Amino acid sequence: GQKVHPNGIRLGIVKPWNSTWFANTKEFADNLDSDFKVRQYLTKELAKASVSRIVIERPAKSIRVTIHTARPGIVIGKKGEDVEKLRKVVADIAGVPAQINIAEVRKPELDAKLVADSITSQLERRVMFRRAMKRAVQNAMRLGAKGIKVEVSGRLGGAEIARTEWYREGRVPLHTLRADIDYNTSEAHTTYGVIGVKVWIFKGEILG
Amino acid sequence: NQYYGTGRRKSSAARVFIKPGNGKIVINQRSLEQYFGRETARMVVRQPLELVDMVEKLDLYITVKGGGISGQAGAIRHGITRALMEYDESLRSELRKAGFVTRDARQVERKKVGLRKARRRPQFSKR
Amino acid sequence: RIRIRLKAFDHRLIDQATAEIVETAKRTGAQVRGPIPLPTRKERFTVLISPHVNKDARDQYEIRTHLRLVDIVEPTEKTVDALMRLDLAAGVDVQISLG
Amino acid sequence: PRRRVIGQRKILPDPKFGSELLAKFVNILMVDGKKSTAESIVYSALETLAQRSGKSELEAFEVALENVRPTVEVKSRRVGGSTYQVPVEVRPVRRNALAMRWIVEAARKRGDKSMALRLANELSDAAENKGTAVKKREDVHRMAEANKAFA
Amino acid sequence: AKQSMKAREVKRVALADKYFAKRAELKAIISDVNASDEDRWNAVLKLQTLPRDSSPSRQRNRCRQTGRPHGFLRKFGLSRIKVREAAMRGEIPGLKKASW
Amino acid sequence: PRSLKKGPFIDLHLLKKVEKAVESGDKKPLRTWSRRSTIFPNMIGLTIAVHNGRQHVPVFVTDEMVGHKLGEFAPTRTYRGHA
RNA sequence: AGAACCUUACCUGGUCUUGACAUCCACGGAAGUUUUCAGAGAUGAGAAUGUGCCUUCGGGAACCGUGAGACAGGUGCUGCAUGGCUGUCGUCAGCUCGUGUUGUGAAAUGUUGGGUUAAGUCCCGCAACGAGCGCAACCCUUAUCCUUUGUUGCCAGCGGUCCGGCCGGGAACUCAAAGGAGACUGCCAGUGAUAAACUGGAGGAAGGUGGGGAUGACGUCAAGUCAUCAUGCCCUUACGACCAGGGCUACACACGUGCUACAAUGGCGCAUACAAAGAGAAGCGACCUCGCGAGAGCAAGCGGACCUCAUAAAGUGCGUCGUAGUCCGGAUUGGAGUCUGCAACUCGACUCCAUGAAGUCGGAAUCGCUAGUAAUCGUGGAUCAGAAUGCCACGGUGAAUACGU
Repeated sequence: GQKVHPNGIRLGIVKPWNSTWFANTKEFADNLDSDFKVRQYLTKELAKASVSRIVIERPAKSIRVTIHTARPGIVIGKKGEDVEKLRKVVADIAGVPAQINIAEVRKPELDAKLVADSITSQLERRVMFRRAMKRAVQNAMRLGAKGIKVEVSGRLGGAEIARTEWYREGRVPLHTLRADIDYNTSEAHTTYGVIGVKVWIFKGEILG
Repeated sequence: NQYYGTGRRKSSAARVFIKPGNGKIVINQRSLEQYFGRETARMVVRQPLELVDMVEKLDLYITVKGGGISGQAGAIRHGITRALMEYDESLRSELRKAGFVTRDARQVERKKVGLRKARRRPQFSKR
Repeated sequence: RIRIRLKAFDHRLIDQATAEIVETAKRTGAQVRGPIPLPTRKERFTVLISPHVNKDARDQYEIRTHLRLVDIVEPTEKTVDALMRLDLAAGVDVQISLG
Repeated sequence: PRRRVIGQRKILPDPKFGSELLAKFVNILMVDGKKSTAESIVYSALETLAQRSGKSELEAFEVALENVRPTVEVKSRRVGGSTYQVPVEVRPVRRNALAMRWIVEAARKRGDKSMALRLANELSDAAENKGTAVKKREDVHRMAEANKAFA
Repeated sequence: AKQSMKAREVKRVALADKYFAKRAELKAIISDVNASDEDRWNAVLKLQTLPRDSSPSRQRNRCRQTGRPHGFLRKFGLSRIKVREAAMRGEIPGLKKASW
Repeated sequence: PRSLKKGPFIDLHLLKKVEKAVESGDKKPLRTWSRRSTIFPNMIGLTIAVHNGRQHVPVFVTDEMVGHKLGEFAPTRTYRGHA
């Protein structure tokens, strides 16, 4: 298990946190669980909607969620119809007043998590994993990524002996802390087993 | 009129102040002999003064916190030297020569996972 | 006198919050004491990172809880009352206490 | 080491007499980082020795040292099938230290009661050219002499 | 861990919640030196009568996600493994890798 | 051992049983699992077959046995010898 | 990162079978609350209360009850089907690619060569020209300074004093964070190929990567983990579920890792000094009173730079013991007890009194460590009702040696 997690190592400098709130040792674990629950719910709901990042943020006994999704209107549906429904169940999950915001993701080809999800979907519907991977890399590059790497592992093409294959293009510095490396992961539950997909996308270096 | 120098060594933080006088040293409202039972500590606190013959010429009031004894004494000496520097500014060279101006940055190395100490590896065995 | 205890994990955020409360205070009232930094609480944690067994394999996290003590010497009518409507940025637990 | 030689670290002279050699000796004597006790022991011995032999404290200690310093030691080269001990001229810094270490080992070995007293007896013996440290010194010399053919 | 174990624990927690007042009162009675001997005996027997799962010292802290008994942490309510995942993924606020 | 202020320990049901046997004046062995139960004065004379994990082993009570517990007289492990 | 129960996955018995855990209807009952006997308990039988959100009244959503099945459940097997995570060589300086060129080709070149570097580090050359992942830097921390802000932190100079920063106060100093400065072979000399560098010195708190951490390239070991989790055959009135007791603590033995020792650089007794870093509400618990003591009683202060844990120990001074299996050493066993806890038999910790094994520095052999390191001394934390000599942290004192390959 060689490598460090690219988000995790950068949370202090170039990457921010997802859950963004304060408490006392009393109420932490409870809120962590609440976050887990809501996030799980939202993943379940907005699977067909391309959602990248749920950001929970709870001030003053009221939870504010922010959903970063590529196509809002499917999450929104009719104006203020679907969002509202989501809000009440979120409140229930938490046990507090809920407030949902929806951030619209520009360039879903450059968002690593979305790409991984797409690749997973492709794998599920029985395409050539290699071709999916090339599509991913190529699209990202077209869109203006300074670099991208993707990796897929296990039971590729239903083969008995599992193996991993990866495709890099551009430059993807991981040891460099100040580099904006959006990393994410997904899993394809195929007939032959799980296939793990990692993707790194290098949006460039920050100077501060 | 009193001149001043901060002293710092392992986890000790001395506050040395220099005044003109006869040469009586007070450390936390105690004499040098009272506070430092160890001779080595007495020596190290005095050293800068021996180097530049200003032992009888000036009194000094000190208050020191943190660390043990030897580290406290070193911090005191550092504060003394700083206060000498501030006071004369023509004594810098000999203090440099002696090695007093230098802050001894040696802190204790933290304990590291895997290891029993900073560097002591647990007992190895092939079998 | 109103002591105010700002607590947060992010230090830039807490600083921003300290500033903002200070402004709120200063316009209405007079003689804001000041934004005194108390010690930070660095709560550390060690964990085994292997799923099953590798004991020397470990990760050491921490949470840096930052404290800011802001004080108001003269509570006027307008000043204390401002704060009620002036909520701060999230992830910053404030704690006011008069007297 | 392979790559770089390094400069020896700074050592402070002892408070009582203001000397580097004595400080080194006390360091050698010490155990478990317990300096104050070891240097008290060293001082006690020194005082007893001074009483016994007259001369200054320091001077007597130096004399005793002189009598256990080695001119030559031996090291194992072993280029051949069997091993060959080869004499080598031991440098000023090292020889002094060796004599110290040798005195201290003798003190450890002796049968007297207090550590300081034992050290004192050892120093007296070295001055007189008996004891343990002088014997070991002799043995070192003797080995070198035997292997003088190698050079 | 299994579902069954999680269920058992939930039950135990419920029971602790239920019988806290009574059990605490009984403990107090038993402790109270300024009290009758027979009363003390009644109290200890009564404690015996109450259910065993009522005790707080029966319940084991598990991971709130996996139910793993070992490797637990209190602040987060999670086992080491899931906690680490949380730190990496950004969902624990304030937590980041520490070096000094 | 248990605190003096707490008193001795005996399982309630076992105590009950003992009381009944006393009332009856019968000497039929009482099978019991309460190995942790202390032994009392009134139980002297009774046979009480204590569980040892596997089976109930009869224990005829004696005056000497009072302060002890029932499990002390019902060894659980069965080691004969290594050869 | 903590087996008395629990945990537990194991054994023995006692029990259940759409089920402890979910969804689904049908239809019986508001959920729930209190209490009774038998039972080791699991469970199996009794007495009191309620009817809330709405009905062209064939009833509903929460929460119990019964039967059918669809299903639940599995810490069951396969890590040699897998994902994820982890170790490892190894923080070793390497591993590659594109285009070009050489070769029938596998391939080669680049990436070799002269120097140099911690470094595939840098320069110079050269059928190579370029690029990427890595060796570096960006991050944390530590070492010097400055600015800002001064309480719960500080007391230099002022007044008062109960001689306590405690109280007027002061914002200096320490300290606390926030933001800046600072180190780059930048400056000097020499050597060097008109170089990259190296050797020395100046300044400086710091000098040549300043010290430490995080950071682990392509890959290797069908390395580990299906018992965290997820995931692609088997069990389903039992390989599932509930209970009480037992076991995981067994004991001719062998090995691993530690602690304590064998003593006088010490033991014991009396006095006495100097830390850091943490934790704390089903919590830390002062003071005072009682207890030889573990503790008990009463009970402030405190979600805490404020109060508590909380006396640092080694040390220093004075006395004693005088080389003894000892005033060394504490195992072991007997008595009596304290606390946690339904519960200390199996099987907790600690206390008091007694008891006082082996052991006098350890065969072959074998491990660690280059500096605030080793060695030694204490302190804290996690898990945690209780239960560390382990683990993870913190400071105290503080060496030896490096000729060299």
